Amino acid sequence: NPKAFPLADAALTQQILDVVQQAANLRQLKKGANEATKTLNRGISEFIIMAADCEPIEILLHLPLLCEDKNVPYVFVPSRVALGRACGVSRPVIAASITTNDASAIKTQIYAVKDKIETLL
Amino acid sequence: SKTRYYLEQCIPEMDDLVEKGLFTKNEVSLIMKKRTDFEHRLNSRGSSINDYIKYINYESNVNKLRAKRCKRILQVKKTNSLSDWSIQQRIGFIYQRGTNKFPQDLKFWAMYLNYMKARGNQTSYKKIHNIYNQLLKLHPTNVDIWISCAKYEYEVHANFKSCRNIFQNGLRFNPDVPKLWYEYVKFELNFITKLINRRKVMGLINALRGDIALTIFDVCMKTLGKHYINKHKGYYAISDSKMNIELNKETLNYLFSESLRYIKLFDEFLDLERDYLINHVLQFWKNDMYDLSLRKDLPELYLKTVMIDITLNIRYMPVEKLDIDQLQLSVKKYFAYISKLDSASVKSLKNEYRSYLQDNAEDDPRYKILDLII
Amino acid sequence: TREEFVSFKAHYGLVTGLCVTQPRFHDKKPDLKSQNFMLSCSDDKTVKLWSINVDDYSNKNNEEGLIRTFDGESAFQGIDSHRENSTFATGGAKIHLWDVNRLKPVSDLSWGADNITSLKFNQNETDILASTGSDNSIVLYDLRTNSPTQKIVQTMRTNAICWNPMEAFNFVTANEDHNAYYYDMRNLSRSLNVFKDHVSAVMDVDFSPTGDEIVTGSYDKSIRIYKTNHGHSREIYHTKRMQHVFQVKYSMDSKYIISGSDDGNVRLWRSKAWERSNVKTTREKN
Amino acid sequence: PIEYLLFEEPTGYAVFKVKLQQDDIGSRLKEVQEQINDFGAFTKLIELVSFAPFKGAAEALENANDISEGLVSESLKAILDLNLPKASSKKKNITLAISDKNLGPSIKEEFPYVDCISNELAQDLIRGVRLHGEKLFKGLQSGDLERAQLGLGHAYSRAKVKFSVQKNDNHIIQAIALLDQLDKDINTFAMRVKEWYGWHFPELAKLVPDNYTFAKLVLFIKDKASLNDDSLHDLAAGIAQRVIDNARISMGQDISETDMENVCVFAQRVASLADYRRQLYDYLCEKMHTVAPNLSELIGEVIGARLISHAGSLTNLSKQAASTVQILGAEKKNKGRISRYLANKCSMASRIDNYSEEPSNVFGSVLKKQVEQRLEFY
Amino acid sequence: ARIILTMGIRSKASETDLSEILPEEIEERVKTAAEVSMGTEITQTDLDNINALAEQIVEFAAYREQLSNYLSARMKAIAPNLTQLVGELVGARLIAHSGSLISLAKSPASTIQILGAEKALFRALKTKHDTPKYGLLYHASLVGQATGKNKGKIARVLAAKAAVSLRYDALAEDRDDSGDIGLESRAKVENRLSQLEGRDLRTT
Amino acid sequence: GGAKVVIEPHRHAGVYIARGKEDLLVTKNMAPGESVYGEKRISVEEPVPPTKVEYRVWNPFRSKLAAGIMGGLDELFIAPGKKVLYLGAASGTSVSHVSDVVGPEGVVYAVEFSHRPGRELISMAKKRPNIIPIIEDARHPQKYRMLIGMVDCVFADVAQPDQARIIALNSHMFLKDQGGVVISIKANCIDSTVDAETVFAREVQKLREERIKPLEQLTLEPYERDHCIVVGRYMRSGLK
Amino acid sequence: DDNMRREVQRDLLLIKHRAALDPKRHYKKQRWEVPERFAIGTIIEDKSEFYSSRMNRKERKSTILETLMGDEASNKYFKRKYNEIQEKST
RNA sequence: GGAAACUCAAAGAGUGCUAUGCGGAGUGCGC
Repeated sequence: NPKAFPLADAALTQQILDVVQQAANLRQLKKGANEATKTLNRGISEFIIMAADCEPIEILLHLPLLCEDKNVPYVFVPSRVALGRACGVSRPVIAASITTNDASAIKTQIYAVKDKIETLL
Repeated sequence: SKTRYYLEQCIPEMDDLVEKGLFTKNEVSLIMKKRTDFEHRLNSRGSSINDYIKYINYESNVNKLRAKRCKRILQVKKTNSLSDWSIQQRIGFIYQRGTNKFPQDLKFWAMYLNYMKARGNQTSYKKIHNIYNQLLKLHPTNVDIWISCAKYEYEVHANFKSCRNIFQNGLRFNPDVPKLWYEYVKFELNFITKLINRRKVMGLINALRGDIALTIFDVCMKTLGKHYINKHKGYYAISDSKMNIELNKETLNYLFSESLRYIKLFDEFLDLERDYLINHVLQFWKNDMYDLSLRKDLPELYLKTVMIDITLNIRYMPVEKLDIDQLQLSVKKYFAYISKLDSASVKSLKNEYRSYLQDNAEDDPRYKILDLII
Repeated sequence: TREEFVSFKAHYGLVTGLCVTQPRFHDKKPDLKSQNFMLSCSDDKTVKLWSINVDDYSNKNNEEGLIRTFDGESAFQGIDSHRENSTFATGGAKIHLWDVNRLKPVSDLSWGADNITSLKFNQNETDILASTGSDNSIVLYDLRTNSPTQKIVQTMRTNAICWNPMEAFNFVTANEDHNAYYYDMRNLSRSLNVFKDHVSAVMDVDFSPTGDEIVTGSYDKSIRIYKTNHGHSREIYHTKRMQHVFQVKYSMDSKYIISGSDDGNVRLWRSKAWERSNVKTTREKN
Repeated sequence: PIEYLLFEEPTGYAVFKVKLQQDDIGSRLKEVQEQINDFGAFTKLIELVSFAPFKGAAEALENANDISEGLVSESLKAILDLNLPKASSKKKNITLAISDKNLGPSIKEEFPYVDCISNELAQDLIRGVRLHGEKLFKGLQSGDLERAQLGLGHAYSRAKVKFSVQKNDNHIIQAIALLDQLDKDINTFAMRVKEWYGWHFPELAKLVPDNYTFAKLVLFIKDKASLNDDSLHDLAAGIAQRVIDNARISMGQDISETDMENVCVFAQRVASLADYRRQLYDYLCEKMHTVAPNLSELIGEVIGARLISHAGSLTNLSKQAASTVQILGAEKKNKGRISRYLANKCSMASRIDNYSEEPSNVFGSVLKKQVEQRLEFY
Repeated sequence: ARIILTMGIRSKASETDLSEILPEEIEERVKTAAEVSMGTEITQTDLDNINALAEQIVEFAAYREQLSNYLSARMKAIAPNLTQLVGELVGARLIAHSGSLISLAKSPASTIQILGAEKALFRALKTKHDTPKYGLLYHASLVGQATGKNKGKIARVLAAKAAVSLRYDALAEDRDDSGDIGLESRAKVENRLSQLEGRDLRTT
Repeated sequence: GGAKVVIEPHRHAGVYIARGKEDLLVTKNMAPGESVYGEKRISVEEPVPPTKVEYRVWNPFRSKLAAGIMGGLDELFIAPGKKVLYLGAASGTSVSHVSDVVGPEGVVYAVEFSHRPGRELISMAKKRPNIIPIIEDARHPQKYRMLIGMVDCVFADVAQPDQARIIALNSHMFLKDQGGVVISIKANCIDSTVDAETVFAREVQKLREERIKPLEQLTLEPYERDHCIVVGRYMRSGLK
Repeated sequence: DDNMRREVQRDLLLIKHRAALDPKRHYKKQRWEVPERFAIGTIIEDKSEFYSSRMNRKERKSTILETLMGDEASNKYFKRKYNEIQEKST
């Protein structure tokens, strides 16, 4: 239970990273820690992803205290450069958030991912 | 209205008490009048223990007047009627009603107890044990309950088995108060000298030293330290250097003040190995609980411990010729302590000087040893 | 709370008898406080002794149903249990006595070739029991001598027996002529009371546990409660939805009347229909 | 068959005997569920027979922990074996009515002669006695239940969450909101000492302008009688010599010497206040070096305390996003983009030294090196 | 401030207090609140910092009380007949609203009746409404002792006698620093007050 | 953000309307001189020496009870006399407003399971007296029966799909008879498969089989999608 | 009461007449008779709220009537509508 | 014609309130 607790295993990591990639290509993903907490207190955030190898860890560990307050699920993944490549962007991101949108084409995949991570927690 | 039920419960005793010639109806109607008023004030609303007290007082006074007119008119001690037990049994009934309605005040509880003790010529510890049981259950924390119960059934019944049981029960319910631990040790030495002098009586006409007091003293000090350190730092164990060290030394201060009280009213017992048990007390106080009171801090406590270590052998009288024989240990201890202490050297020197000044042809060699000590 | 602990699909055909048991196995302390055992005989030639995980105590923290089955060659109609030593008895084509430790009938008990429509043990002198056969007959059995011991034949068929809890040698037969019969046992030639006021066949009956007020439920859509020493209805209970009420029993505190009908429902009633079931201040009680 | 029940209160344990049994079949009836709301008909069911309060509040928190984990504690053991009668072999097993099936087996193991009931009937009269509450005891307690469970609630919450005792910005926010206010009012009081002593020295105010040295020498020279030395005047400080000459050449001055001692006490009162300042300032320099060391190393103690005060608290500052670390006055184009760089760097530093449970300084140092290498374009 | 200065940590509260600080039925409240206290703990450093602020508050209170005694002695030196009449606090408040002592010596007694209720007076002029009757002078002891609207009447007569005594010890050059005619006017307004409290408009 | 707004008592006691150009909803603060959450406070001056007392604006987009209030509930049970058991108290978002609409006399036992909102909740709770923080899981009211006594309304902002068992166990243990029950139901967190008022019908039926008689429901639609405030009362005796 | 009712006797009437104070709102219909108990009061601003909805120091008109007097575009709308009302009513 | 009370009379509702059940022994059995 160290600090970044709901850390996904390999298969769930890979399916949340591929739904991250198609969300980023659909322009439904907002990336980075402060854009993540900005959309978190805007209220449009379906679930958030945080890379648990950042330098150091607290820079995104501020985000659970907002997200579990506002009742959105949150996952950790093991690698910033994996999240950066999956966001489709050149630098390593550490935090990412799926904006809620009913005009999405990825809605059922989003909901299946959400159900798996909520059963993870 | 159940007041009518009580008021005509009390009719047959006054019926027989009138038909035999001690009262007349013209005054039993008066005592019935005042009894009616008392019963109404009793089982009315918003009543009080003072109403119960005045009812008890009035019924005891009419009981005494009943006995007075019994020995005056009939010239007998009793008339073997219904009345003679009835009036005190309804006094006890009033007491029972008042304890059930108002179990708060130990004053009314205590005078219920005292009346049942004074009736205790006739009545029973079968009756006493029940009211002590329910009083004990309603007040587990109050220590005078356990102490008065132990005093009663040890200074009338002298049942040491039940006294050990209720003292262990009282310490089980609150191992926090010093007074109950203190009087447990007091009862322990009381019956230990009782059976030492009892076997002395057996030895005249024809092992069991203070190890029990030692064991309960040791668990007393451990439990008392735990409960003082838990009385302080109320909800959260404070974690720093100086407040932690100050709380440990404050516990050690209060605990060893309590063991000093144990010593200074332990020496009232003369019919046992008082010096050996005080030596055991100082030996248990020697090794410390995370403080090291002797060489480290609490140096004033270390000084008083050293002076107690000397005076435990130096316990003597004005007729001190055996002290002139055995004060070599005192001089050896004072030398071996002056060779250790730095400014407590001066403190212990002045203290042994004042103690020898309390100790002081037989005064001539005593004057020689006084010049030796000075 | 008025709901079941558990339910089961017990047998294929009808269930014809069931009772409750405090069994004693010779290989177990039978824990009669964390779980609770009933048993039932039925139409498909089987008797089944059944556990129930009951939740009334909290001594513990699992073995729900069918701890053992008995098998008979003919059908079964009735059950009751000797309330000591775990020996129960069944009415079928012939009455069998068996305990819960062995899968064979320990005794045949019948007079001759006639089925046994119901039976009931005693509440005290527990070795004695009664039964009713479709010979329109009452047969008493004693299990000390292991034998039937007397039989009377009446006019119409006796539906159901129930013994007395207090008198211990008086029982009540409910038969199909429209009246119940408070019989003695020691003198079986005069049915020492006849409770009369019904209009159809009286299906069962039991006593109140206080022993002086009995309850009959009948084939007309109405139960009624009798005093013992009158012989006419103290009170009639009926409702529009109950129909053909078959099994009425009396709860063990003499306050409630459980009426299981034919339309499915089982209902609660008060016995004294005007009283209420709260504690009362002594002015109300007086 | 419910003979006793055990009710666990914030002040201590209570054990009630059951005089009359509640009805078992009609327990869902209106007239039975209203008698546990009538008090004068609930006391016909339940008599209080024992009540052992907790000795200390530490033992209150300990018993609350042991009940919440379902364990038996020693005070509970004491009250149970005092009150419950020992039974025979298996006939008439005595019966408690407790409130949970997890406390069931533990006291069953501690007392094999005791049986525990927690059904609807047990929870029914449990919630009856919880509803009526302190009216049952008729004053036989030392404690009020609502304030007692207030204290017990904050204690139990704090011990469950491991809330720290030092990691606390509530010192720092009111410490800085204290010292800026007292800097203001010692400026006010030093100006009042200046205008008061102008009636005795109208000339000294222009020559010695400093407030603290001014008041400290006003405490020194009471009346215009210096006249001889310069040593102590320079020790309070040449300018001393000019003030010494102007004490006898100024003479635009009254005396009021018989009650100038209140000005002498007042100036040293300003001295004691201004010396309480800078030691409070040393205190919060240490407190920002201990609580938010990355903030103290990156931005300094004054801007750090102003930041967490102006935000409201440390956790609120941390959970603020990097753009809403806007402020007025502090964070000292070419200044604008470096202000934004310093802003999100100190928000990141705030996240670090908040959510780290016992923070270090090395990340504050590397943030300082990052922002200085960033502004070194100029 | 005295109870934190005595106490410090609430852990110590079960064994050290004395009931000169506060009455004894509140000390048991203090100890019981110490053991049921929902507060955190602190260190000796911030404990001594707030202890220093506690003694700072105590010292400033003691300084305020000695300043009030200073004000009493100095106004008894300045305008002794005035403070013999009215009171030192209200006299000082009148001089504070005045400016200088001669600057309110050159005033009609009407103004000294209304030298505190300024905006109420001016707004009750502005709208055609009814004026106040006390000014600042309401906090004087004599108009406090009067009860009704005769307290407004005694506010008028105390303004008049205050103007008399005020300009006496203002423009005097050799007055005895004794408050003699101030005391005389005090006896005059006092017997005036009793002979108007004898009045009651309701019949007997 | 600096203009002047009049106050007015609402229908429910304790809560106030602040009518200006637009008209806010507001409550009377317990802890003056502070804003816990980030809301705006309107400060009024009562004229004796004059007092300065402040009123915290209740945000209906951030607290479902304020959504239900200005969506219009016929009655609450959060009166300024009562005691309130707040199941699922996340933060000082809504519990502060429920606290200071209860007032200085009555208690709000707020419960919470998660630890980070719990510790900022107790840091909120040190500043107003009348709330009691609980850091226990709501599924086991046995492990905090020690410290809450006979609350006379329950609010439930718990968002996990065993809501009916949660509110049933807690109301059986601590809610007094004829007491208030206010539920916020979130259909996407109960079950996303079937539609919103189908799950509202399921939860209403589970309430009235747990003999909480439901009097009233509200959809709160212009503020949040697919929630429902259900107000009922614990009947416990004579559901009919 | 009727001692501060002079200062606040206008603003409650215009809050009653909010329906036509600005031609972009259409507040929903209620009568709003003047209540028996009320209190004026000003907002104070969140300390993180800055640059966004805080009114400045010299911009804080100390009455809602003065704040409404402030913007001359609103007063221009008042002027043009009252002028067309006057010419259509004469 | 409107307004003071310890003016009284009559109803109603709420809060409380507890509303509130031969004997010492000894002698053999009752686990």
